[PDB]
Amino acid sequence: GTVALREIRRYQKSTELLIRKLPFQRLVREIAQDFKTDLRFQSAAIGALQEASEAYLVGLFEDTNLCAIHAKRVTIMPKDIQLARRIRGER
Amino acid sequence: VLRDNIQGITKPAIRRLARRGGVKRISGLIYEETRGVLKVFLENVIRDAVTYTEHAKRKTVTAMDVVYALKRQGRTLYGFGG
Amino acid sequence: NIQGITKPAIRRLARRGGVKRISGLIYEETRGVLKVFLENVIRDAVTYTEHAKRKTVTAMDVVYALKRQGRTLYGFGG
Amino acid sequence: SRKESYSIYVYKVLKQVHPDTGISSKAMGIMNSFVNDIFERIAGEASRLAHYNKRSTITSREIQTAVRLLLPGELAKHAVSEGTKAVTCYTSAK
Amino acid sequence: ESYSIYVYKVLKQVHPDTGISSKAMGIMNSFVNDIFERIAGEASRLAHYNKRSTITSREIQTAVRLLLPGELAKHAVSEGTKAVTCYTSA
Amino acid sequence: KAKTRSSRAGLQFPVGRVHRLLRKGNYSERVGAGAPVYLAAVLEYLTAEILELAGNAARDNKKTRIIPRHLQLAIRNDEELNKLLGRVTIAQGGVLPNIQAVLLPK
Amino acid sequence: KTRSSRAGLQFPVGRVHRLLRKGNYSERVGAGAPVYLAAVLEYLTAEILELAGNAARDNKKTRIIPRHLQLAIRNDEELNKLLGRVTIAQGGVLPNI
DNA sequence: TTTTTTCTGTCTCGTGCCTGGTGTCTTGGGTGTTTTCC
DNA sequence: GGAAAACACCCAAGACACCAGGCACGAGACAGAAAAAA
Repeated sequence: GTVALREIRRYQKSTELLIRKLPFQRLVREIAQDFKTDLRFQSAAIGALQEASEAYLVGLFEDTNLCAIHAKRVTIMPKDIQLARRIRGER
Repeated sequence: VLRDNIQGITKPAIRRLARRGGVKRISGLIYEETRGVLKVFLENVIRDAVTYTEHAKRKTVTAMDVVYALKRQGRTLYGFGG
Repeated sequence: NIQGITKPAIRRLARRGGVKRISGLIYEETRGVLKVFLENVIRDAVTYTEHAKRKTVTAMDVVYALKRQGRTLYGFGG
Repeated sequence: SRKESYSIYVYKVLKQVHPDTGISSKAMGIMNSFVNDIFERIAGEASRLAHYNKRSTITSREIQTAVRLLLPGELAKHAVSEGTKAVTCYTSAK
Repeated sequence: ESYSIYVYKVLKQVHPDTGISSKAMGIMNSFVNDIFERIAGEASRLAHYNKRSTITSREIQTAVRLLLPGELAKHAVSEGTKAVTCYTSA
Repeated sequence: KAKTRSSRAGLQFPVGRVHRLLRKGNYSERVGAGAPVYLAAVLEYLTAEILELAGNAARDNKKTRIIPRHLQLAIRNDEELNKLLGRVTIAQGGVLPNIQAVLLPK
Repeated sequence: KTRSSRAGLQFPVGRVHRLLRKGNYSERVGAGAPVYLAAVLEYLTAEILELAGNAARDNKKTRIIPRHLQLAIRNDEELNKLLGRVTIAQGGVLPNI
């Protein structure tokens, strides 16, 4: 439990990206391949996608933590994920 | 060809992202659901970005298109032009 | 006249949403959030009217303000 | 002065798709508001997207791309097909 | 085009001894462009509503009250008004 | 005989009206010729779909009157139409009947 | 000679006027609109840079970082209310446990 | 008894023709940015 | 981290198809109104 708070304190003060660059790059290319072939990508576009996806996931985890806190639990569950997404309006 | 690459988003990476959000304990079923959510979000952004590239008769996705597209999804990004 | 939003009326409004049981303390909370929402929409409609050099708020100002807040209303001349 | 509306055309297409069904005045108001709102959305998206490529013209391409950007799913594809059908029909006549 | 020089001028006005990174400069440029787009678009929308073809100080002022929240907007409106009389008295 | 552009393209919606509204609605200095035809066709197809589903929903209710209730039913019961018209409130449309499963007694 | 010096502003009034003219918003633009818009932009940028410099001083730094901009924006009720739907690149998150 | 379709008077906005400028398109060359590979 | 390849975006010149602009005609859209059905 102690190192959980240590990880929270370390990562909430840091600003570098936490998603590894090359798997995310391959993921973006794999997703984009099935819309159009032979697609090129600027590096800045991949970086913008990485930053936006990280910000979105951080916000989703914060709202999910609020939902978990509501049910008198400390562990987040998938039902919290779809609860937050449903209330936030995603389908 | 690329096949089954979403698993490249590792489990410690999801752990670090949850730690940034202040989550103390993590269930084992969170990772697959998180991967699905990330895939849905990426597909939604990439669809609009590739449409913007196709209209301009370009063959490369630029940063401006990705900004414009997230802004069109209500997810405005500062720092990459606009 | 915030007490004019009576307890059976807010009970009916909760009942349309599919709610089975109602806490006794919730009514003041619903009155507060309704007051906040009405305050925001009324403020925007009033400044729209003041820009329009008019002395009477019309439905168009209300629908405009609501649509500008992402709460687009159909049926009132939009 | 008068005020234009889409009431007659909505009634015409309703009589085309459902000959035995009428429509109330309130539903006419909702349909008019719906058509106007969709018009503003597509026109604004086309105007923006045209401004991105430093172009001065809204053509069929800009409207088509705006339709693909807004309409969600198969609806877009169906709309695009019919729109192309209308354009070539116009192009086939004079 | 960029707003780099003007942001540098106002930065050295408010903080002569403080520097700024390039990423922060890009962030400032994006912020200024976004705020400009919002205010100008809402002013145009107001001009379209009132059947007007001219954007004057009025619609800009009301757009400023419509978008910016609280005290901020008031001081901004005051600042804009002062600029207008400063323009008028020069 | 000066035939209407709507009759030339086989549409019921006014091509001239959308052309005038595009030209007068402060978007861009000049407007291409095919854009009003395309926009009118898109508006036609969409209003046809909405009115079709609403007439069907009225038909299950054994009514010959389309009311806002049927329009709300038609919009919310179709997935893609609900996605498109997500953030709109239909006046006098009501709410779809939905009661949760565990809300019910045993 | 310049309109900026006449209005006592540092932002370019001519640039705002040119963007309004070629931005396809309306047919004509009054003389007071670009001056007013430039004044609003200058006041807002001065406010946010002031709060960012204060945050940088509190963090014992001499150069403003996007971390400092994120902290300055998120610690201000009016600014974060204005910028609720904005995510700052390389800004991180606000420390909250 | 009232909501609503159809008839009619009326008008204004769409159609049609000519002109005229010019925005868009094409072509040709070149650097440079991104992909590929160790 | 290095090292090419090359593909593709940027830029300049010229040409013309196409859209705005001016204006006349009118007939289809809008309101008044008359009647029918529930």
